[PDB]
Amino acid sequence: GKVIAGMSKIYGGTAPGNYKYIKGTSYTYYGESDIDRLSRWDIKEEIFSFMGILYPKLPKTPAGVRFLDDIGNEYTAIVFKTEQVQDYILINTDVNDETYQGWKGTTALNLFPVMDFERYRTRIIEKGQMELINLSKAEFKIKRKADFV
Amino acid sequence: TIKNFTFFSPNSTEFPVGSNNDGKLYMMLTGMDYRTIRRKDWSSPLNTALNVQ
Repeated sequence: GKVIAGMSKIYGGTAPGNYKYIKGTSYTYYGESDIDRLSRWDIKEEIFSFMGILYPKLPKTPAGVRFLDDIGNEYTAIVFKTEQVQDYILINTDVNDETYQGWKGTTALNLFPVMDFERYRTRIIEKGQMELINLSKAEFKIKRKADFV
Repeated sequence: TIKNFTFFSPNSTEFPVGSNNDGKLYMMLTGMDYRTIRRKDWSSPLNTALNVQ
């Protein structure tokens, strides 16, 4: 948020600065140092399957996605611990043709046995947010059901 | 009939050497059969999940 004289917490004007306690206008914090760290993959309605293209950061460190509910608790997580940095991990949660494959160059590797089976509790994603574990970039395509249209 | 290989071809057609002819030649030099190999890892192979590159 923008910095305003009298409204924001700053020691301005006459030395050695001054911030006044008013009623309603008083002092409101401008923002946060390094606000670029905050990112939210918002989930507003219940989704049933997805096709994510995950680009990993560090090798040998579990890389993938984790899902949190409305109270900040993890319910499921698709995460993989590979030996080398994959160019991308192509994941499809579709029941009919489930795919968990890693790509390096022109070579396709099945990443299913390397995956953490304990964290992946459900496929059904609930209302909340999604976090990126050891990922530099991610591209998601979400498919959500409607009974009558 | 004698089939010569490591020799000069005057009209450039006399002694053509094939892949099997050189193949047999290389086997005799190192002393190998069709049951053994000659393998060298110039760069160590990488193991990622249930795959070996």
